[PDB]
Amino acid sequence: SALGKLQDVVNQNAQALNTLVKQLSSNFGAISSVLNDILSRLDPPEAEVQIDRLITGRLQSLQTYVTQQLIRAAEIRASANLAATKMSECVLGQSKRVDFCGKGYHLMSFPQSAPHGVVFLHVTYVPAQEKNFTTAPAICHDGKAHFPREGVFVSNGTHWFVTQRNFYEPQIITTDNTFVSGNCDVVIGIVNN
Amino acid sequence: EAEVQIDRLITGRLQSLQTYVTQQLIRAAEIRASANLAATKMSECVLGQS
Amino acid sequence: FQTRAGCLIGAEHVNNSYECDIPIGAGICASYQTQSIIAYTMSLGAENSVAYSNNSIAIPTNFTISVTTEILPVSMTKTSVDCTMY
Amino acid sequence: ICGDSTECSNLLLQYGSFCTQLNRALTGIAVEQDKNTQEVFAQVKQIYKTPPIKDFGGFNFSQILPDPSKPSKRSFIEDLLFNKVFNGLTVLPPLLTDEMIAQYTSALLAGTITSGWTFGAGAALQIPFAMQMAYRFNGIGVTQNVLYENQKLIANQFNSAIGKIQDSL
Amino acid sequence: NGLTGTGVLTESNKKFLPFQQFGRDIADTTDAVRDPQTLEILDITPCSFG
Ligand SMILES: *[C@@H]1O[C@H](CO)[C@@H](O[C@@H]2O[C@H](CO)[C@@H](O)[C@H](O)[C@H]2NC(C)=O)[C@H](O)[C@H]1NC(C)=O
Ligand SMILES: *[C@@H]1O[C@H](CO)[C@@H](O[C@@H]2O[C@H](CO)[C@@H](O)[C@H](O)[C@H]2NC(C)=O)[C@H](O)[C@H]1NC(C)=O
Ligand SMILES: *[C@@H]1O[C@H](CO)[C@@H](O[C@@H]2O[C@H](CO)[C@@H](O)[C@H](O)[C@H]2NC(C)=O)[C@H](O)[C@H]1NC(C)=O
Ligand SMILES: *[C@@H]1O[C@H](CO)[C@@H](O[C@@H]2O[C@H](CO)[C@@H](O)[C@H](O)[C@H]2NC(C)=O)[C@H](O)[C@H]1NC(C)=O
Ligand SMILES: *[C@@H]1O[C@H](CO)[C@@H](O[C@@H]2O[C@H](CO)[C@@H](O)[C@H](O)[C@H]2NC(C)=O)[C@H](O)[C@H]1NC(C)=O
Ligand SMILES: *[C@@H]1O[C@H](CO)[C@@H](O[C@@H]2O[C@H](CO)[C@@H](O)[C@H](O)[C@H]2NC(C)=O)[C@H](O)[C@H]1NC(C)=O
Ligand SMILES: *[C@@H]1O[C@H](CO)[C@@H](O)[C@H](O)[C@H]1NC(C)=O
Repeated sequence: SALGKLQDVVNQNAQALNTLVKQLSSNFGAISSVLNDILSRLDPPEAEVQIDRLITGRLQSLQTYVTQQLIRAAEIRASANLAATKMSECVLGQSKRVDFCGKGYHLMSFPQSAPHGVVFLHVTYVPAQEKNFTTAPAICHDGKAHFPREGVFVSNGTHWFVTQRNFYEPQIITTDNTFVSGNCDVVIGIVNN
Repeated sequence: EAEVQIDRLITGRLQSLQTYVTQQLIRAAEIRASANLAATKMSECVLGQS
Repeated sequence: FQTRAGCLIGAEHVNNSYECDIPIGAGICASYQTQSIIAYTMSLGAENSVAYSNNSIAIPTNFTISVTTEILPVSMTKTSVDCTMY
Repeated sequence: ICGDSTECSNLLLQYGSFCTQLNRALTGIAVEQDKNTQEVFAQVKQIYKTPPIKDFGGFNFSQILPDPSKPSKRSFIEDLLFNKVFNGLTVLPPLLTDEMIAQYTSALLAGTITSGWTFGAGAALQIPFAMQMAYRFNGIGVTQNVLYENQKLIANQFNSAIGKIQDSL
Repeated sequence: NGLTGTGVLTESNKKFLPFQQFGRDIADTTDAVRDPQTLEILDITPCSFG
C-alpha cells in the first residue's frame, strides 16, 4: 500500500484485441472499407470482386490473432503448472530444493489470491552475525581418532567444543557426541585434546 | 498496370515475413524452457546438494 | 559517444559503474543523475574476498526471519469471436 | 517488402497494421533473450574472488578457474568451448558481454570452492574444503571417516577425472 | 550495363575471370561489379541504415 507480471498479461491481451478491432477499417485494396458502401453502389458481378479482397484481408487478420493466442496460452499453462507445483511443495510441505520457495532455508509458505494469479508469502530462516573459529577434522585421544556425531569441533583460542553447524552453541567434547574410528595417524589435521 | 503486378509481390513477401515471425515465436518458446531448466539446475546443483 | 550498439547523442560518458538502469546494449546502460543523462558500463556487484584458510570456519550466532513475495499468473481472459460476424 | 520505393510503400498502407505487429513480436522475443541470461547467471550478489594461495586438500581446480593470460579472462575449459562452436535485417547485441558472463561464473565457482552452500542462503561463511567434502559425504549417507581416511585417493580420482573432460572436449 | 542498384562503390581486392562481369555472394546479392570502360572491379556496399 510490484504486480507488473500480472499487468503484462492484461496489457498484451488488450493490445491484441485492439489490433483485431482496428483492422476492420483497412481496404486491403478495395474501394471502401465498409461493406454496405460496396453493396449500395455496386451490382453483384462487381460487388463480388471488391468483397473478395475484404474477405481475404479479414480472414488473415483473424488467423494471426488466433495463432498468437495459442502461443500465449501455452505460456500461461507453464506458469500455472509451476504455481500448482509450488502450492503442493511450498504450502502443503517443507521443501529442501534451494531457491524453490524463496531465498534462505524454507520454513513455510502462505497463499493469497490475486486478480488472475497467486501470491506466495515465503517464510525463510536467514543466519546472521557470524564469528571466526579454528577447526579440526578429528580429535586425537588415547591413540584414537574421534569424529563429531553431528556438528563441528571449534576452538575459541584455548578450548575445544562441539557445536551444531548453523547456530553457535558450544558444548564439551564427550564420548556421547563423538564416535571413534582408527588411529590418529592417517587423517590430515588431527589435533590433540 | 504496375499496381496489379506490385500487389502480387506484396502479398507474397508479407506471407513470407509472417511465416518467419511465427516460427521464431515457436522456437523462442522452446529456448525459454531450456533456460528455465538451466536456472533451476544452477540453484539446485551449484548452490546446493540435490 | 560511440558504443558497440551504435552512436549515442545527448548523454555524457562517465567513468563510474552503477547498477543497470536503462539497457543500451553490449554492456552499456544509461541513467538520469545529477540533472543530466549519463552512460556507463554496468557493474555486476561489489567485490568480496572470503577469508579462506585450511583451519578457519565461520559460524553464525543469530538469525533473522524473512518473508518475501512471489507472484504468478494463473489464467487469462476467455474471449470468443464469431468468425462470420467479424 | 518495398526496398525504398514510394510506389510500393503507398500500396502497403492499404494493409493496415500488419507490420507494426510483426515488429512488436520480434521486440518481445529480443527482450526475453536477455531476461533468459540474467536468470541463469546473476545468481550472486557479491563477486567473490578466490584466495591467492590455493590449498584445497589435494583437489586441483586449475583448469576451471579463470586464467589472466587468456582471452576475456576465461578458464582453460571455457576456451575449448568457445573454439568448438543486408536489406532491413539487423542483429542486436546482447546486453551482457561474454566477459561479464565469465565474471559471473567465476564468482559462482569461487563461492562454492570456498564457502560450500552457505553463500546461496545468506552471507558466505568459509570452511576448509575437505570438511565441506565430508559434509557432502554425510548428505549421501556415508560417514565422515570414510572421506578423511581416503582423502588422497578421492582427490587423485577427482583430479584424474577433471583431466579427462579436457581431453574429450 | 543494366545492373541497377544503389549503394556506395569502393575499390576492391578481388580478381574476376576475363569473361566475368559481376560478382555475387551467398543469398545471391550483387556485391561486386566490373565497369565496362576501366576494366576495374568495384565493391558494392549498401548505404548505411538503422
Ligand atoms: C575472520 O578473520 C579474517 C582474517 O583475520 C577477517 O578478514 C578480514 O577482512 C577484512 C575485510 O574488510 C580485511 O581488511 C582484513 O585484512 C581481514 N583480516 C583481519 C581483519 O585480520 C574476517 O573479517 C573475520 N571474520 C569475522 C566474521 O570476523
Ligand atoms: C574459551 O572458553 C573457555 C570456556 O568457556 C574460557 O575459559 C573459562 O573462562 C572463564 C572466564 O570468566 C573462567 O571463569 C573459567 O574458569 C574458564 N575455564 C573454564 C570454564 O573451564 C576461555 O577463557 C575462553 N578463551 C578465550 C580466549 O576467550
Ligand atoms: C594449513 O595451512 C597452513 C599454512 O598454510 C599449514 O601450516 C604450514 O605447515 C607446514 C607443515 O605442516 C609448515 O612447514 C609451514 O611452515 C606452515 N605454515 C605456517 C605459516 O606456519 C598447515 O600445515 C596446513 N594444514 C593443516 C592445518 O592441516
Ligand atoms: C600429540 O601427542 C602425542 C602423544 O600422545 C604425540 O606423539 C608423540 O610424537 C613424538 C614426535 O612425533 C614421538 O616421538 C612420540 O613417540 C609420540 N608419542 C606417542 C605416545 O605417540 C604427538 O607428537 C602430539 N602432537 C601434537 C601436535 O601435540
Ligand atoms: C594442477 O594440475 C595442473 C595440470 O593441468 C598442473 O599444472 C601443470 O603441471 C605440469 C606438470 O608439472 C606442468 O608441465 C605445467 O606447466 C603446469 N601448468 C599448466 C599446464 O598450466 C598444476 O601444477 C596442478 N596444481 C598443483 C597444485 O599441483
Ligand atoms: C577506353 O578508351 C580510353 C580512350 O578513349 C582508353 O584510355 C586510355 O587508357 C590507357 C591505359 O591503358 C592510357 O595510357 C591512355 O592515356 C588513355 N587514353 C585516353 C584518351 O584516355 C581506355 O584504355 C579504354 N579502355 C578500354 C577498356 O577500352
Ligand atoms: C576515464 O578513465 C580513463 C582511465 O583510463 C581516462 O583515460 C579517461 O579520460 C576518463 N574519462 C573521463 C571522462 O573521466
